[PDB]
Amino acid sequence: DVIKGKDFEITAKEVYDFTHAVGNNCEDFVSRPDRTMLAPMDFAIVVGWRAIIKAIFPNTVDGDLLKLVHLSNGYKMIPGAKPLQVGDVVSTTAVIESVVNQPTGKIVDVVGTLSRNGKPVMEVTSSFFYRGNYTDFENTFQKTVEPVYQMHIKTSKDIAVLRSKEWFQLDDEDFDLLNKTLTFETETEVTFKNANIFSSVKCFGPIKVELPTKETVEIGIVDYEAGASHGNPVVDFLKRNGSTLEQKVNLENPIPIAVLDSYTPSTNEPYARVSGDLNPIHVSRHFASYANLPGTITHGMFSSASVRALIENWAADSVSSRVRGYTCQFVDMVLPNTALKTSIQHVGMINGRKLIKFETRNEDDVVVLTGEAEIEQPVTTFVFTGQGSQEQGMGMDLYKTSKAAQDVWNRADNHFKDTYGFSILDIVINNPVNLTIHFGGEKGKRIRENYSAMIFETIVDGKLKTEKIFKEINEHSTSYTFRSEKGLLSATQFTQPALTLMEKAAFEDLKSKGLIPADATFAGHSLGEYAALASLADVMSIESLVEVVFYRGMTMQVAVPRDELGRSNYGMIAINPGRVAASFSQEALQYVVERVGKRTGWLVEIVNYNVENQQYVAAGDLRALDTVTNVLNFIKLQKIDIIELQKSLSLEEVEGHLFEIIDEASKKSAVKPRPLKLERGFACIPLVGISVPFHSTYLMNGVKPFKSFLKKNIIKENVKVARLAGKYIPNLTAKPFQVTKEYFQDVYDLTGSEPIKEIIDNWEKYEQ
Amino acid sequence: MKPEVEQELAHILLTELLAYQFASPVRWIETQDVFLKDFNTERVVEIGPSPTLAGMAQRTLKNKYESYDAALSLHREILCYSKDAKEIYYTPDP
Repeated sequence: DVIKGKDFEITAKEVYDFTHAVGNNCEDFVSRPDRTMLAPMDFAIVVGWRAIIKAIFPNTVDGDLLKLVHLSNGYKMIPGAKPLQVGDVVSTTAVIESVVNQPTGKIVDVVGTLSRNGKPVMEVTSSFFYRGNYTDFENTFQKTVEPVYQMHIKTSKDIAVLRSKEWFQLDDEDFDLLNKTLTFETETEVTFKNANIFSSVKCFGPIKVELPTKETVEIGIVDYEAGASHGNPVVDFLKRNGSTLEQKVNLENPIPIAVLDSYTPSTNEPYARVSGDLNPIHVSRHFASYANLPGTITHGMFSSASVRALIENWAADSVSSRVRGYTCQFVDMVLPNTALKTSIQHVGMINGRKLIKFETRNEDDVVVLTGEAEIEQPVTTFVFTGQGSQEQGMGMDLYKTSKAAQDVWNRADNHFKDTYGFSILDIVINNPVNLTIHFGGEKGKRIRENYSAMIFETIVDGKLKTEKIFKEINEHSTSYTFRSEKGLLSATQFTQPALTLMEKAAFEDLKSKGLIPADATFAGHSLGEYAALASLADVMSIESLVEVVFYRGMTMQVAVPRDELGRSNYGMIAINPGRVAASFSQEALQYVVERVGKRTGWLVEIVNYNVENQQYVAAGDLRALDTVTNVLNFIKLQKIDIIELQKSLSLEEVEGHLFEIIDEASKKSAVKPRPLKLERGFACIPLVGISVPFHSTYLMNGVKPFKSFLKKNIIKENVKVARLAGKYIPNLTAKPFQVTKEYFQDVYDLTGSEPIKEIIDNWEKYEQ
Repeated sequence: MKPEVEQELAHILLTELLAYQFASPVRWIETQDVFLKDFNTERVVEIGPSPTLAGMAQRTLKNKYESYDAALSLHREILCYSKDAKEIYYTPDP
C-alpha cells in the first residue's frame, strides 16, 4: 500500500534554523529582499522523513530498529522541476520498493516522492539494513521501475528477433516497425522463493514508437509471466540488444576538486530537533553503549548534508538552483569532535549536469561515506566563426582522433562523392587549385542530374528569371572544371561547407564527451549561425546542412558573375566608428554611409553590427567601399562632428554640407579602374577572402530562391520549438526565438513578407 | 496552442528568419545584449579555427559590462575551441 505523509508547508524560520543546524554558508538560503529564499534540497527530508520511516514499520518488514543503521539515501529532482522556494506547500507519498533478504540481513529500498502544486518536484530513494538472518521468503517482494531502454530497428533480421519474443504483444500485429525508435515503459515486479532464484516473474508495461513529429503512441505491451525465474530476460534482452537513454561519459583524468576539513560538532542535539530523528543513539551515550558502538554516533544524514554544503560550495559554484541531485552511501560510522577530510572528485559529465563522486575521510585516514551529486551549469553560450578563417588541413587533427568528427566528415564526404562526385575531405586535406568533376558512367549521369537543378530564381521587375548556375553544364557536357587562382578551398562554394562541417564536428565531439547543457543560448557570425543551428538544435541533418550551405556557396559565387579570373567589383570593410572619432557613434556612421550611397549612386550598406562602436562590417560596390573609406579618412583629419552641427548649429544644412565632401571623395574614387584594391583607412580595415557582398542590397534578388530552397530542405517534422525557444538568437533579429504575435509583427517590421503577414492576420485561426 | 500548428508556425518563423538573415544586416550589438546581459550566461565558447566573436564579446563586456560583471560576482570565460579546448574537455596539464 502507498503511504501518505501530512502536507508540510515550508517556512523561512525552519530553513533559517537548518542553515546553522548543518552550518551552511550558501547565501541562497539566507532571508534577503528581492531574491527568493530557496530551500536547501537537504531540507526535503524534513518534509518526507515522517512518511519514509512510516514505510519501514509494517509487521511484514520486521527488524531491530536499534540494529537498523541507515545504508544509503538520495535526493533527485525530476526534469524541469524547480527546487523548493521559502513558502512552498510540499506533500509526501512513499512506497516500499524492494524487500531484498541479503545473506548478511535485509536491505529494504524505500521510494518517497514529494509533490508541490499537485505535481512531483523531487523523489527520495533510500535503503535501510535490518541486520541478521531473515527467512522472509513469504513477506519479500521486488517492485522496481526498470530503465526506459530503446531499440532501433534498422534491419529485418533483428525485427524477426524481436517478433520471436512472445512478450512483445502488438495492438496492430502488421505495424511496420522498420526504420523506427521503440521505447519500453518496463516496470518489473518479482516474488522470491530464495535469496537468488525468484518465486515468480512479472514483466509488464506499454511499448511506444518515437514518430518523426516526436509524438510517441503505445503500439504494444510487454507481458512476461513465468514460475522459477533466475533473472528477467526482457530487461536482460534490452540490456544487450536495446540501449539505456542516458549514458554518463567520464573524463580521461578525474579532476581532483579538493579534500576539505569539515568538523562534526560535539553535540548531535541541534539537528535531531529540526530533523524529527529523535533517535537517542546520536545523543544518549547509554543508548550508544547498548548499540555496541564507540559512542553517540553523528546523524548519518547530518554527515550527508555537511558534505552537500561542500558539493554546493566547490562543485556547484555556490548556487542552490543548479544542483540537481545528491546521494550519500553510509560506509562506516564517525563520532562527534572529528575533523572529516572529505575527498570530492569531478569524475564525470552528463548532458549539462556535472557527475561529482566523493568518499568521506576523517583524521584517522579511513572512509565513512561515498555518494554522487548531479549539478547542471545552464550558463554556457555558443558563438560560431564565419568565413575567411579557413586554412588547408583544418579540422583534420580532430578527424584522425574523434569518432564523432570521423562519422560527421565521412557522412558528408560520402554524400558529396555520391551527389556531386567530389571530396570536401580531398579539398580540405590538399587544396587542389582545380577539380574536374567527370560525368562519365551511370554514377556521372546521376551526378550531372544533381548539378542541372542548381538555379538562380532571381526576381527581375516582379517576374522570376530562373538562370542555371554553371550554364555550360548541360545533358551533352562530359566533365566540368572547378577553377581557383590559388586553391579551391579559398573559393566560398567550398569554404562554407568545410567551415560549417569542422564546426559541426568539433560540437559533435563535445556531444560525444557530453560537455554541452541542453538550455544554453547561441548565435553565429553571418555563416556561423548555420553551424550553431545544426549543432545546438539538430535543425538540419548533416546531408541537409552540407547541401543547403553548398547551394548558398553556389548562389554567392555567381550572385555577381565576374571577369575571367573571378574578381567581383564587390566585398566588405570592418569599420571602427571610434577610429574616425569617439563622438562619431553608430548614428553618425549609418547617417554618413546612407548619404554617400544615395549621392554616389552606387551600393554601400551596414551588413554586420559586430561590436558596439568598434566594429560594423559594411558591404556594397567596391568604389562605394573606398569612397566611404575616404569619407571617414576626411571627417577624422578635419575632426568635424555631423551630430553636433545637425542639431546645435543648423537644421539639414549639414546634409547640404555633406554633398560637397562626398562630391570631393567620389570624383577621386571614380578615377581608379575596376580591378581596384580596397586600401585600409584611418577609420576602416578591409576584409580578406570575401569577394562576395553577403547581406548587402546586391542579393535582394536572390532571397526568393534561398527561401524556395529552405522550403524544400527544412521539413517541420525535424523542427521542434522546445529545443529552439529561449536559445535561438538570429543575426538580423537579435531576440530569443518566440512563437508569438509579438515576434511575427517585429520580423514583419524589419523585412515584410506575404507568409508572416498571412499568419499575423490569420493568427486567431491558428490560435485554436 | 496545438502541437501540429506550433510546429507549422515555428517552421515558417525560422524559415523566413534564415531566408532574410541570408541578405539582411546582422544585429550582433543586440545579440550580445540577449545572453551576456539578459540571461547572465557565464561560459561562452567560440567554435571555429580562429577567434573573431571572442575579441567581440570580450570588448562588448569591457565597454558596457566591466561594472556589470564585477558587481554581481561572476567570471565570464570567452573561449575559442581551436585555442582553448583544454578548458572545454577539462584535460589540463598536471
